[PDB]
Amino acid sequence: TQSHYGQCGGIGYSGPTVCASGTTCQVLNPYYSQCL
Repeated sequence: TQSHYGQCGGIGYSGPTVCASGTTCQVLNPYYSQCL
């Protein structure tokens, strides 16, 4: 899981991607996705 303002995705990223309830995953760019 990931908490708010948490990088849930993004190239080079190697971690969980499920945003904590209440937030969703927003792909900022092809190398970063923050949960907001």
